[PDB]
Amino acid sequence: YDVARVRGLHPSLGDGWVHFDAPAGMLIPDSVATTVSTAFRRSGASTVGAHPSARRSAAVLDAAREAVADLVNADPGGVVLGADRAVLLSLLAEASSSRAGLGYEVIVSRLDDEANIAPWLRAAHRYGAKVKWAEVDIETGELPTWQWESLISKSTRLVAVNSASGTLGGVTDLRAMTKLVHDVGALVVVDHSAAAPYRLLDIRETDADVVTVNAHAWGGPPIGAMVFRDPSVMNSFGSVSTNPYATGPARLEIGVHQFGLLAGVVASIEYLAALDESARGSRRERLAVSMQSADAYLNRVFDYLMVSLRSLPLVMLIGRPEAQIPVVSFAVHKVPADRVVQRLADNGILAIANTGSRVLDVLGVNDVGGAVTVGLAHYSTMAEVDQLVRALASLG
Amino acid sequence: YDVARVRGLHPSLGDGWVHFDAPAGMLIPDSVATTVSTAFRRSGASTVGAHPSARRSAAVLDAAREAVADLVNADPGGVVLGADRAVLLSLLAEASSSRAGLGYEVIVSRLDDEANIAPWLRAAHRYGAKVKWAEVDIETGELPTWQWESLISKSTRLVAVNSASGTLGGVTDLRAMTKLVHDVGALVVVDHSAAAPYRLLDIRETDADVVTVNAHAWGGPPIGAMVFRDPSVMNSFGSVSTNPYATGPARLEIGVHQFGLLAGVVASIEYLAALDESARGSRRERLAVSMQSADAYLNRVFDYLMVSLRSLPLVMLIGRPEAQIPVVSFAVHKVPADRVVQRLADNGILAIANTGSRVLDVLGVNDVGGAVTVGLAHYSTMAEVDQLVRALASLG
Repeated sequence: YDVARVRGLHPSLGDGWVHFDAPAGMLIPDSVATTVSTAFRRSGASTVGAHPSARRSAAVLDAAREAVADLVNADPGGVVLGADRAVLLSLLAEASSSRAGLGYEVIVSRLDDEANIAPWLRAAHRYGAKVKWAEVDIETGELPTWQWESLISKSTRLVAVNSASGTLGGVTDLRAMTKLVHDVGALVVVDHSAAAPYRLLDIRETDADVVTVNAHAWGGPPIGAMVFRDPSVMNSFGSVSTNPYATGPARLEIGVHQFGLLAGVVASIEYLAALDESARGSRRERLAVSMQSADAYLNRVFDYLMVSLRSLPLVMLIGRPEAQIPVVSFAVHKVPADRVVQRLADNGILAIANTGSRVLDVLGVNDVGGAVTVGLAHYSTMAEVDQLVRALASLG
Repeated sequence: YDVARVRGLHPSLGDGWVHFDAPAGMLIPDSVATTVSTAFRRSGASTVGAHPSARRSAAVLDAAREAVADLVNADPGGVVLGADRAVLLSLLAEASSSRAGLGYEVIVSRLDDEANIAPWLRAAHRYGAKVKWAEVDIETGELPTWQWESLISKSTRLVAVNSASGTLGGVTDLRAMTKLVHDVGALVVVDHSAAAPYRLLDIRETDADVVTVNAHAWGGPPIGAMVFRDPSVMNSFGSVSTNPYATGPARLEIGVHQFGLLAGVVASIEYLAALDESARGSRRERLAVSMQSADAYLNRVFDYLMVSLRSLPLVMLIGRPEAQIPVVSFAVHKVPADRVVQRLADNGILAIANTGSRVLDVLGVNDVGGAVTVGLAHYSTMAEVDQLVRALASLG
């Protein structure tokens, strides 16, 4: 893995800011920005018509489904594209109104992003299902595997969970959960958005019924995708398309496709596939090699960060996960998160003052003064971590 | 009005292709494409944080609200932005909850786009309201004003209607009906998306509660807006934001805003305001002048198109409205629409084989063969009309 090369892909780097704000969205690689620029200009209004631009649009749409399918090892026929994972989850929750009806139960996770909590709560409130919560362990921040047996009942119809936390960094163990949920005929919805920049999810191996990703997370355009493991499951969902003759994933797509952005999605996934310049094979094969190489490198950088954070006397790490993406939240003794973030900003360092996380509420963190969240990207270096730690050391 | 100047804003024109496919989306002006290119590259992940890119995203978001507000003479505090009018209308229908419930009536219009029909039907099934239809006059294609008094009852809670048809071109007289709707405490939702490229809707003058538009229609990026006349009505809907600290239109917005496209929206409305390059005053004032001037020109070109089509015995125009935007649908005697559209394409002319129209279905036009839809754009010329007419004359 050659971080110097990857940094070369990012014109927005070296501009006076050190980016530890990855969890809010990584920087846009030049290849993505240039693709969106040309595709927006050259893509037809519609996939229909005799003009070359219409065929370009049709081509972009197909390429985007194929690229997302490669990312999660699915079939393109199961890839639904929309503006954001949050919009797609909202659409799914509405399409699943019967599952959120009187007598049923819907499980959501205290560890999830609001995007994969709010619409399920909203559906339950509107239609009558009981909400059950998967809870975290207070002195680890993880979703313990042993709780799923008591949570899941014959009434369970929908389970919404994340593959990892974009606040605490912990990767969730869903293996037991998935079996139990399937045992009662419930739908398993996995939000892979926080982890997708770092880890490949194999929808065939994990057995999730639906997986969501958000391209914005890895420096792609703001486009989300909702991938069904079994495309047959989509015709169980009522159509929302304004085209009464729609078939396949188009049935779950509302409004004009955003072809310029979709072209950027393809390019952003190609960026992931090319992180290791030596990677050879199909796109899926190259993603595997490149993501592992990047993972190895980020593991080293993150270890240095974590050792450094532990060494800072006033820094209080929130949670401690067994497996991780390179994202960590912490508080500084008698220095509220907003002040930490402002101090960092004064030193040209960008971090996140984590605002509306349920898990942070639960851990009692937003009751002292909040948490600071930092995350690594593929262009992050050891020198940047040293700068962050020295800046944190300067605080009271 | 100077059509030569407007055509200069569209680099592809003059290459042989003749565009009469405006209803599917007009050509994207060069200025709009350039704006999206730069804004996409420069806009930050979110509106929060110390980086200049965050200020940029915040500024474009605010500017998009102001531009849309100018377009319909509203307040930016009532402007909700999203991927498409169809997504926003789906969200609205969902948030209307029991207003679409058993005991009440929802009115939809036979002349409407499926975007402003489907979500209301879906909501009616979920909650139980009786769906009633405003029907067209089978000769003129218009929604007669006299039908409203019997359609609207004390039980009416929601009325979804268009300002004009993007298939038949007829402009809908909503003056009397709006009064009647307000009289029973119902909401009026007006989809202005078909007419927006051509005529201004004044939300203060018309008294519509909610108005939707789609920037793609006039060659802007694929972004929709939903505008509330009264911010108080707006917050009586349930918040769907993943931000619990959302205020104003942000309460009704799901997902990361698409800042690059939002900048394009602003540019596209500036394009509309500058159609008459010599218009003076505020953007709001200039929109009025430029749209009036452009409509005056397009009315003459459309009149020429219409008399020409009426002179071809095989061409059968559908409807005959008192007021019309420059959009028309026609069948060709014993020639299917697909064959008409192909003959046109062979002469480098782009028209639409109309699909999915409830009005064309109800009129019997689609029973065999179907119809062709053509629409003018601000760059359309008399010479292009001649080319269309000659190609149609070659049939039979």
